[PDB]
Amino acid sequence: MKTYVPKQVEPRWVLIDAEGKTLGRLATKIATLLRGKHRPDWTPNVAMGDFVVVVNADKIRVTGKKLEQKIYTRYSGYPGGLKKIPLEKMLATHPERVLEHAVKGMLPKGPLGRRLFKRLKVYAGPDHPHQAQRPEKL
Amino acid sequence: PKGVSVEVAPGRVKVKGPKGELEVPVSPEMRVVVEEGVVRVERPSDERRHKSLHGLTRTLIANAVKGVSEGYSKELLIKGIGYRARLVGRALELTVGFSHPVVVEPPEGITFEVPEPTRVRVSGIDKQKVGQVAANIRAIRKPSAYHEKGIYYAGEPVR
Amino acid sequence: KVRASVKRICDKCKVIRRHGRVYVICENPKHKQRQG
Amino acid sequence: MKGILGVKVGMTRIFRDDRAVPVTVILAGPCPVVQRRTPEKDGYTAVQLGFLPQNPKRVNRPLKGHFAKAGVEPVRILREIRDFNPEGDTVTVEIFKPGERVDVTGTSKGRGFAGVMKRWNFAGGPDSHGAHKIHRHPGSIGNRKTPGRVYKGKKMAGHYGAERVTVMNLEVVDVIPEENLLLVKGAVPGPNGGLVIVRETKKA
RNA sequence: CCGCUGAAAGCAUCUAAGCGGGAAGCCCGCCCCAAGAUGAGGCCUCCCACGGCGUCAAGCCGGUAAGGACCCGGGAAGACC
RNA sequence: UCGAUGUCGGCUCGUCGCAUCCUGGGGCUGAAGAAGGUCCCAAGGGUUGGGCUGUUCGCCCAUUAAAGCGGCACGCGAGCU
RNA sequence: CAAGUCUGGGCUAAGUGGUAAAGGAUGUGGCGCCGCGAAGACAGCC
Repeated sequence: MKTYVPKQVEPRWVLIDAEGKTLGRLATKIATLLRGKHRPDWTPNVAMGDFVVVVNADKIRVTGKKLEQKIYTRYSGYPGGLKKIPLEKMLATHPERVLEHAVKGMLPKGPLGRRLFKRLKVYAGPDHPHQAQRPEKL
Repeated sequence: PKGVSVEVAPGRVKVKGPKGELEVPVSPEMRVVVEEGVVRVERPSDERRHKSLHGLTRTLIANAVKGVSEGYSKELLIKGIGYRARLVGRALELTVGFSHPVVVEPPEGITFEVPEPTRVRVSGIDKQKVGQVAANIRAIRKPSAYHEKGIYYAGEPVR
Repeated sequence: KVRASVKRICDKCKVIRRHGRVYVICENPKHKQRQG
Repeated sequence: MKGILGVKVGMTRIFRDDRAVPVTVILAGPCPVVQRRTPEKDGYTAVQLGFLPQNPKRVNRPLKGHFAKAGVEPVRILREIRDFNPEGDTVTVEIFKPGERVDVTGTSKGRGFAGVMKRWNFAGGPDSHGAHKIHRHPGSIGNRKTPGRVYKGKKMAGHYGAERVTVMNLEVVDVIPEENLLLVKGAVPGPNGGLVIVRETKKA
């Protein structure tokens, strides 16, 4: 029996922006990084994930007609409290929110699921307000 | 076409002439740079999309050329009794049976002319614009009212 | 006007798809149809 | 956006042209601007004014002499007045002219644990015919198995009043500079002696 | 819903490239809540020291500082809070 | 579901659907004007007070811009009748 | 969410896929077979 299992992993920072990238097809990769899943210590119960800084958000391309068409949704607990917002407008404001939402949904839903999400740092930009290393990934 | 000048850029094509310049925005399914003592356009793959664009692009460019060597044109006949028009600065105060006359400020690179008091014409380098503006005027009081009153192109009514 | 069977009503009338929808336009406006 | 801290003093009516016009008097003592927010450092722009002068130097942590007229900072504290940036040494009532229109904000009277049918005007039960412990009660509050719950926001009984209220577009009827006084079209939130703020209106 | 310009389709077409109009409806604007917005934000101003002991900064007690509680007089605040 | 799921209507409180009764757009009209008809888009807001019947509904009186039709266990009796 | 953002060839532009019919349509693509064209009108001004 081997408990190959690691001792506190020295986490990685990464800068990433294919500004003209399909969201999702980006977001999918982001997530993989967020769980230490490229790395061969993958440890499911732990968060030995990376830190991922998306710069130059907005810009994200997307296929077919998904402005006025993709519709983001918020139910405030009230009567009549569904809100529907086209993607146009999300870009038009809170563009940094578009990429985030897409990534979130692809991470696991528990408490760790939540904790990894906070290891993702998204900026419509560029310029990323933390110089703390950043092996840029392409 | 003579005193007029066609350069080429990526998705753009610039047409200078005696009356002004215009940019025609054009599809990259084409390889058109200043060509001959005239100007031609072709298209790749005989597909749906291309076939359509070809000929469109032809025309857009054509109407851009006529523009710059004078292509003003376009004229409106106002009909009915009390109705008439009147130039004011470069604006138009046509009075057409509403209780208060309708003033029409001119957009950029366009000139109204009030030859008569019941004829009006729109000057312009463009054509898209001209044609629009004339519409906006017509709309002020479209015609048809079991006949006669209102404002008309040179196109004509049906009993 | 708004019917699930739009057809040509006359030879001046004309069938036109615009913006997802099948219309018809004649010279005379009684002939104007839109599919729905 | 003009505006000044002030105190509701109470109301009467005067006569205009030849008609009785009810007014509430406001005392808008001059208001020492004690900080200015800029967009540069604070993000947004406004002016923090002060009001009720007197104070036995109870200034402890907010010594904040910092701005000229730190003149022992006001009892009734100090508030901002959003987009507003004037003659940086006090705000009088000369600010306003008669005729002008203003929005007034203050504190509605504290009604305590209100019934429904006061908090909300509900219909209440019949004074007779029908049984007898449901006269001021609210009736039903739902359906049944679907949705099997009460909705958020249901008008119900509780703490009512003692809350901010902005009544809008009041006529300024007269301004007494001499006394820092101010007359308007009567009926402004809150009780007499009570704090209010007084801004140019929104019909433009 | 109405148009401008406009091919595929020498004509025609509000449309396939583009461009204008257009609803008490959608978004913002107005009023009120709102950073437990654990993503817990900003600005102003204040008090600053180890004094004694662990594995060496509390995971340390004991006095403190700016400040804050308790107790008391009350209040168009309030069931109590 | 019979070792119990109170079973019409009324009141009180609502909230939703649109197949829209007003109000806002609009195209046809056997549309002169005014007023209709018909279909299309549109619930944001509104959608009265009485006589008769337990009534639902309905008919009637007087109004109205209008006097919509439905769902919520024929919504709602640990809320009342 | 374990294992292919695997290879080769097509369709489709509706988010169709992501659940409905009679019936409508110069929406697309692929196979067919005839009209009939220097007795040079298929569409556009004599």
